[PDB]
Amino acid sequence: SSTVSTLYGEVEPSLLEIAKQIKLLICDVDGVFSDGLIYMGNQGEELKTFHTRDGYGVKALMNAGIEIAIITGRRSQIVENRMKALGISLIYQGQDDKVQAYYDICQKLAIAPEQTGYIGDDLIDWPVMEKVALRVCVADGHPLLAQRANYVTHIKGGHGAVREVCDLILQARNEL
Amino acid sequence: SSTVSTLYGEVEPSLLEIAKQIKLLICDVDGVFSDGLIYMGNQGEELKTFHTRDGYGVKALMNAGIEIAIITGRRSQIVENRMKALGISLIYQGQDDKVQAYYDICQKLAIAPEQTGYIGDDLIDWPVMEKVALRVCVADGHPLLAQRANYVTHIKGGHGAVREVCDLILQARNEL
Amino acid sequence: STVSTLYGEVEPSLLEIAKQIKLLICDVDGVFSDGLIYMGNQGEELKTFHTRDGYGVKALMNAGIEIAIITGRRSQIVENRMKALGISLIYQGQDDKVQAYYDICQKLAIAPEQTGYIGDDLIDWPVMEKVALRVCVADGHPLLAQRANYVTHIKGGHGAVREVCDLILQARNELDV
Amino acid sequence: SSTVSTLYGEVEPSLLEIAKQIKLLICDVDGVFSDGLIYMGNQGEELKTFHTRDGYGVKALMNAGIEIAIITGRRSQIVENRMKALGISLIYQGQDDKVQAYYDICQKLAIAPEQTGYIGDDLIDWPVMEKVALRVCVADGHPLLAQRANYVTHIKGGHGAVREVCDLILQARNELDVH
Ligand SMILES: [Mg+2]
Ligand SMILES: [Mg+2]
Ligand SMILES: [Mg+2]
Ligand SMILES: [Mg+2]
Repeated sequence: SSTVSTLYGEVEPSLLEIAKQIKLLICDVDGVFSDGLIYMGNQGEELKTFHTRDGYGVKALMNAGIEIAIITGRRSQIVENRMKALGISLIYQGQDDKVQAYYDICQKLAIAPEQTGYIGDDLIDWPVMEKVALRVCVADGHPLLAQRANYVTHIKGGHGAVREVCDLILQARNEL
Repeated sequence: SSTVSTLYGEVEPSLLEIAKQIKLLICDVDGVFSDGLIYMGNQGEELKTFHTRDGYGVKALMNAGIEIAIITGRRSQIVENRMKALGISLIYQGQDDKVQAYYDICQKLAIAPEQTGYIGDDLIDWPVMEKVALRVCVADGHPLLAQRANYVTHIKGGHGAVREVCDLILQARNEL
Repeated sequence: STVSTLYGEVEPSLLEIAKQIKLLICDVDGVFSDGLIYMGNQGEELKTFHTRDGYGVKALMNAGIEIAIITGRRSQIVENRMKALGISLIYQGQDDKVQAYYDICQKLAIAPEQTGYIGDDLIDWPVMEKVALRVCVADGHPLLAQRANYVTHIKGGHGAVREVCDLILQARNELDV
Repeated sequence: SSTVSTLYGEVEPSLLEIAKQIKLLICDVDGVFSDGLIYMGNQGEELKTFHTRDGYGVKALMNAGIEIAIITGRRSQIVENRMKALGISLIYQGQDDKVQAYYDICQKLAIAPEQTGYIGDDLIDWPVMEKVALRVCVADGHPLLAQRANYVTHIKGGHGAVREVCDLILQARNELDVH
């Protein structure tokens, strides 16, 4: 074939061409930054997990001048805390309609969809992904989303899937 | 046309026909909505996990007019909170004998066992499953239960097993 | 050559050992729990237990088989959970694991030949070597795994205890009573 | 073939020679002692996991006279609590650049890089690892670090990767028989 090695497997050269040119990466939270689990307690405690290797990836992308934004349907202090800690400021929570949040991001940043990527794990993510150039489903994402993606990560959501996509972009940019 | 492709594998047309008819889906909690773990704390705290992709599936079935009920042997505020959040009201906790809860559900809804499904992970679930049309064991459920089931999920309990069953019914209904 | 179980294949002589077990002794961390200690910034600590193990232990006791715990650590979380399961013979903070075993053997009048033990690390070996059914969980320490006469297929904290309950219950034709 | 069996696989005798003479083992925390996850709550609670069998290994090394040091980029009371429970004193947290902490450890203990090991899981660990003799990446560490390591653990970070390295050292010291 015509495939090129990554740190994680093989991709079409056409995908690296797309990845090279990304200036905006938008991520869902649950199932992408986390593994999709919501930890619930009898006193109404709620936890969520994030992976340490993802932080390093996001920071590397932003150091390269790539904007990062988050769009999620849930709303938590957890997400505010984590995203602020990673230095991500474009945070959209409580979104039933992810398309409108995406439009708001577009109007703020003025970045074209050909230069935008999105990492999702479920069907609610599809209306935005469909519009952009890099369409990522995490390894364990909904199989119907995985069918529609142009990159399916090797690493599971919440375990380094975000880092994998950061590494893909950096490799494409010849910075890794 | 021996089998019909789903998002997860291949099913017999007879099984999709059973799925198409389902008006009531009954689920166990631990090992089905969760991975079977109970997290216990040094001040008596308790956590349990639920998965975001399951939440989406359960809402989709309810939007389609299908009733959802829960039967669990344990009792927690966690389960009350999670089920109310999803809009599930038929919640049976602290049930050692699941058959009595099943009969109560049947009488409350006037829905026949031929239009009912049950998702279980252990032997206590079998007395209810044996009565109903769609008898699901989660992928990692007890292996004797898996042998008796007429559908074994591919996704593990607590990670989208419930969503997989939701998808099967929605596919069967031509709504996926 | 081997006999099938719900989980894989064993020697008939192992099933024959399992059939006559009257006492099953378990360590806790890495056996009932997933081997992790969840620690928080305000001194929170969590430990996990698995619902299919709970069911197995109750089924084993319903069948007339005694359950005891011997752990090197002391945990009130563990006291709470074992008491909830109906287990009464709980020995914690046990440096001399073998002395605890001796006391259990005496208190119940059950011989080592009718006893099994489920462990995950080397500190478990001094009690294990004394008993007939010597179990290491699937993801136990490899030195203990190579000494065990049954290595579970299911990982620690995820049904390994249930798997051993099932081995005994299958040997007795009592898997689903 | 020149390899020697361990409890986990095969290694070159050269690696056992290095492991035999380690006097200092430096570890990252997240992804090495833990599974790399940070549990965060709505009241700002934080949890981290540690594996029950790693303590026996760390203690066995300390009882052999081997010094243990910890260098992490994150900061938590969790890590203070866990490491103090092991009798470890050289705990460096909130380290953006791990090389400085390493130099400080060298100053304090006067142990040379040739007698030093490091267990990491990501690229930030490499500038210290590159300087020392035993260079461990955990099984599921970042693939670029795994390429650079001289030992890649079989067991995943947070599930006994630390214990595995302890066992390698004990085996090398002839304190742990492997048939
Ligand atoms: Mg999601
Ligand atoms: Mg269950
Ligand atoms: Mg243990
Ligand atoms: Mg790390």
